[PDB]
Amino acid sequence: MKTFTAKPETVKRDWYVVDATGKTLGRLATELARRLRGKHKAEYTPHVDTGDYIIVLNADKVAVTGNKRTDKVYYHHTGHIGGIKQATFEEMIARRPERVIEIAVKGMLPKGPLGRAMFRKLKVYAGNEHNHAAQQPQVL
Amino acid sequence: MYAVFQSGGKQHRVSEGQTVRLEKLDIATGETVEFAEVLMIANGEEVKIGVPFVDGGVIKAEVVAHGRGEKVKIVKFRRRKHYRKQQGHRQWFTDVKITGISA
Amino acid sequence: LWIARINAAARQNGISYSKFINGLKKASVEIDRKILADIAVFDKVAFTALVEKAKAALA
RNA sequence: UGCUGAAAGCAUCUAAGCACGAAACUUGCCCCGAGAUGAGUUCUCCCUGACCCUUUAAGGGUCCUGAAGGAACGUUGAAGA
RNA sequence: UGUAACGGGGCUAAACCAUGCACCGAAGCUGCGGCAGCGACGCUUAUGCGUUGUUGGGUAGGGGAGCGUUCUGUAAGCCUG
RNA sequence: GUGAAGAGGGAAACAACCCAGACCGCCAGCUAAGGUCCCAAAGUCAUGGUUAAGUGGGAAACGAUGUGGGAAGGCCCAGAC
RNA sequence: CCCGGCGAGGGGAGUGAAAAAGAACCUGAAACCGUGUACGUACAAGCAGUGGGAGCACGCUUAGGCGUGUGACUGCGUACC
Repeated sequence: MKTFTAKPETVKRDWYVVDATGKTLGRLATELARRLRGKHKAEYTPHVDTGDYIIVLNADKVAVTGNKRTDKVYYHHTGHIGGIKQATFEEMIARRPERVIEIAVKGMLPKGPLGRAMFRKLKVYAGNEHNHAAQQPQVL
Repeated sequence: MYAVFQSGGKQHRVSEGQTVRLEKLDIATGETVEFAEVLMIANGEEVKIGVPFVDGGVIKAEVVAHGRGEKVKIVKFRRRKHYRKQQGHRQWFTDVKITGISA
Repeated sequence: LWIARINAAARQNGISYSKFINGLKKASVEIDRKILADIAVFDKVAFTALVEKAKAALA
């Protein structure tokens, strides 16, 4: 009789080339969360257990639109609080597809819970039509 | 048939379900009263021209049958947090449903 | 969940949940759209008609 | 440090734009590294005989002139917790 | 002593102020169940059931009400090898 | 203003300190004051200015050929810049 | 009677209602334990939850959403006095 819909594992994945990369980046990196969860595919389980498959194409184009770009740092200090620090900035690090300047969903599923199983389902292969290493069947 | 009933129950838009209503203030254990209180029930909800709500009242009444919910199902919780210690306390209520629309 | 079925495709038609609802509520018999609109999950192919009813002035 | 040259006929490294630069940021520097569970892979080498059991895409289970091989196999040792 | 003043991520207008509008929406009044206290009613009255009003977190005090391992008693009374 | 023998929704996580606010139920409705692109569950709505700085969640003693809205005024085509 | 250390303990007989009366003589749970039917599972967070539910060791049903517990997802939090 239930209104609920578990597993669902995963019933709606919408295989899409996220061309919005750079040319309206900071509008839709903010809402890649609400895409994996929702806004079209919201019709089953828009909060719990689910998975998605969005198609990556480029990475070093962050665009980002503010003074922030050449003076905002990122920090990991991965061992013993670092001590000796680091100071590269956003349009200088984005040259490399790493872990903090390119996924976006890092900051929107922001701890690890619910995110703990969906790290590289989007592949993060980067290099345009020369690098379509994604799904062989027909992506949108 | 697609009820217009809502008081303690407005899930109940299903044709049979089963789904709950109220047990009301007075006698609600008597089975039936055989009379019919309603006819603003549906129209396009049952036909080849579709609507999501109450536009019509199509010839099919709803009988007064509050049924036989007599064994005491699950009802009660308690109170403790700080020194708030109540562990009987709970004056009773319950829910019930219709006897099965013969139409 | 339940409102998903009246916004996911209806978005590209501009019929946006929060902003449609002022138009709709101008009719005093059309109040309870909350749960009763959920039939839209299977009903799509003849549910497409529903928004014609007052469009002249509604849209 | 100054180049053209203006904001404001002036004066001028900046405004629009350039070219270099240091324990410094970076960086195939030096040293380990998916044990970074994102779970990727090149290079090179190696296995193809018969079948059974239903509660079937879930599997469960046998038997092949016994192969080349494997660690205890006799003392250790170079590391021996 | 790990950038650590909204919890983030900083958003070039999504804002910042004024003017329209409908969604979210604590235990917050509503659906409609049950009802302990002190009051008013229809009558009843040994008294009580419903209507009507005030309303239902409870260590200082005073009200005033439920039940037991069984002892001393209900009972050669009825119960059970 | 009822503070705890009051619990947890308020104004930041200043149990007290603005004050009326919970018995106990729902696959049911919503009230304010925080907001309302987000982890986060409703408009990239319509309708008017400002703003072009990363301004918003660091001001106090001053500054300044960058601009913005308003009403008076000075100077100027017998020639003021 | 049978094994083993010319032992300890059991596997059947058996006085016996009984060895769950067997001389570490009480007809008898408690602090803690061993092999197992299935779980969750060698990326761990926050009194180890009651929720909300997939299907799993097993069980009933002329099909009828239930009789069963560690508890994938995560939500709620601070149980004391």
